[PDB]
Amino acid sequence: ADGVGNSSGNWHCDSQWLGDRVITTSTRTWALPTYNNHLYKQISSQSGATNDNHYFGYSTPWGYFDFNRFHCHFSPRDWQRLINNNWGFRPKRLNFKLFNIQVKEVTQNDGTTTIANNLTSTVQVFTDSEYQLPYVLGSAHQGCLPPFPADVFMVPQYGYLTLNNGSQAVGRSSFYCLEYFPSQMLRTGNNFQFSYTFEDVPFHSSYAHSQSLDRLMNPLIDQYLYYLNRTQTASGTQQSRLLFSQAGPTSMSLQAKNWLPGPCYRQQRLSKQANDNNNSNFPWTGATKYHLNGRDSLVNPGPAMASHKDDKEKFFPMHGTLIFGKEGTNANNADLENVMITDEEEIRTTNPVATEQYGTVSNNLQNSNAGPTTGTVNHQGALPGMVWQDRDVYLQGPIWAKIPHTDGHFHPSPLMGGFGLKHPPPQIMIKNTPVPANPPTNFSAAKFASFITQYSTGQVSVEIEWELQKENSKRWNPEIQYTSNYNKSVNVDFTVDTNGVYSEPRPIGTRYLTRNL
Amino acid sequence: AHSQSLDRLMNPLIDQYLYYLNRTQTASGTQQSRLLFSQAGPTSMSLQAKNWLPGPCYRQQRLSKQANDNNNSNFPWTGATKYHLNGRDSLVNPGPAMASHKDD
Amino acid sequence: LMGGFGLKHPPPQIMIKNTPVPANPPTNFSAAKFASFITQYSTGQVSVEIEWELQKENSKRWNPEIQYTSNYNKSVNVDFTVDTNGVYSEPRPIGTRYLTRNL
Repeated sequence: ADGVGNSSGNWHCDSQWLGDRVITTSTRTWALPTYNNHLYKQISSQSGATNDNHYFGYSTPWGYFDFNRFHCHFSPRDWQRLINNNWGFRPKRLNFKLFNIQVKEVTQNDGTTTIANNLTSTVQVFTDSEYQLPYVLGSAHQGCLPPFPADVFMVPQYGYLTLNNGSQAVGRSSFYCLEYFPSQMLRTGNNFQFSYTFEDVPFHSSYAHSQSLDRLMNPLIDQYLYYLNRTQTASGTQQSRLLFSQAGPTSMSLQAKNWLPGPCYRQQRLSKQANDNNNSNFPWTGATKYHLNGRDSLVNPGPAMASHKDDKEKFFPMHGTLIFGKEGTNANNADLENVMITDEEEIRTTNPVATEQYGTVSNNLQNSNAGPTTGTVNHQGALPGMVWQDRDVYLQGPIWAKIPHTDGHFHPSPLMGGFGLKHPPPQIMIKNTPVPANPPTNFSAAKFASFITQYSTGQVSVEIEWELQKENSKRWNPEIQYTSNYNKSVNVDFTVDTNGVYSEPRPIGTRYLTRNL
Repeated sequence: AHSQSLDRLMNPLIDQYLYYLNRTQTASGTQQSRLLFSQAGPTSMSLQAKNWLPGPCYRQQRLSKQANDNNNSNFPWTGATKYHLNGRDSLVNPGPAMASHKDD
Repeated sequence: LMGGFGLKHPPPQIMIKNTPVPANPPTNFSAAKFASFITQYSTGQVSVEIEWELQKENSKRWNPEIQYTSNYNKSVNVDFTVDTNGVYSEPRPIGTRYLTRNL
């Protein structure tokens, strides 16, 4: 509704704080290539892949837009305003736009490449509102919008997996032609828009607890409930006798309590200091993992559990945390100093430590002849009276995941983090419409393999409205805040360098402010 | 029935931005303890981070439908998975919903 | 201290840049940022209109006052004008203080 010479949109990047809510908007420039020559191709694992790694699926010519990382929507300063001042947040609604679209045709002769406007060429866009396609967003892939608004990103290619037996397929395997969906077709001067409203979801926990689960008592007062203090006589000839006391300040571990820690599935502990770890290769063998249909899948990061106990910070659970990486880090076999390993430390007060046993139970019936023996609980499922915390969310990381559609689920919170949505934000699909090269002058029923090489660029705006939960605390003393360091440095954190490269020094989490259990 | 396995929900084309621990030992040379991190992707799907776990299990004993591939002994009761109430062992039948067999 | 008016809210900054236009992407997805751009520049027209308020001279002095004047003597180039090569020059730093007023 514009034409060649009128812009179809404007650049809105700002954030807006109304104090009950914050509305963050991001506009970015994208570049969409032609994927796999306008073809749907089936893909599968090769021979020699282990049983665990086999897959079967389809790659599509279509691309897709992914805003599902937080730093897309928040600047490091806007993230600080949120995490320092608030006990929780959730998304409300979003608004998406594609505008200022440009389709460029590319010709190559000799070594000289030539790029030109193709004014009549079209790009196709559809959002999947009814969740009919396989939903790949919640898998924490790349291709999401950049953190930094001046970066130009490449739109990732869409592809999906279905059932496989080995590297083959079964009869239930679904094939989806995305051409089989209604999609808006846009020339330069056409724009795309849609709106989305998040379903009701719990606020995230932007707080840490000011009390441990087992410390909820009154330190001054004794209980009126007795516990068994002694199974044997105190002094004299040792003899079996049952003696009962009332627990109190001096023994807190012995008191009766109303609640249990959350469930655990135990992790292997790793030291960050070199040579304090066993010499052997055991990321896979010593791993905690689940088993489906013959395949062992690593449990990563897994159920939310504290990363380490008190003054253990040098240790982290193996596969039990999110691990980011520094700008410029190699994608294969990077050193510990290159990656940024996150920390669950705040949830010590409720969730078990990932590397420690849940507890201990008795495995026998004792008697005068048989002494009591007790077994160790490495894994525990939900018991009545458990209370736990979800894994934290970071500036870098999943905002949401799609809850799988199944008969049942238990506490459907995504294990990488974020919000579980039955109806998440839909997938936005985009491809370049094929433009044939010159046909032969005699009819041929063969399909065209000959296409004009072209790509498209444009602008993409995303606007999310977030609801805030303000901090009500009465504590007298000050609270921990997320702060920059005042000491001088060559580079400012969360900033470009001399070469124009934007980097993030650390994985900022959302839990600073405190709250009582 | 589902058209996707729970651990296959990913995009087969694209790598993750999350690192995992690829190596607890040095790749080549003198073997030495070192922690090496990669990004999971198409080639290793089993190693990627995932949002969900499979349902709960209470394990069963496996039987073959072909004659003589089963142990020779009588164990419908003894080798059974069963619960316990008030002194009585009750057989767990059919029990929590679980797949009957894996592939092939 | 260089001169002019001090404004708490001066005329705002007008910022402009050319939107990046990427060159052809690779045909396989890469998460690296684009370093490859179509070289381009922009030209256009810019108008500025300021309205100025004047304070007229009320003086009662009898004798004439110093004015800023051109020199009538002949010269190769006219002041505040282009030369033969088309170059515009300003011969002198004209100031604003000529008319007189009592303390």
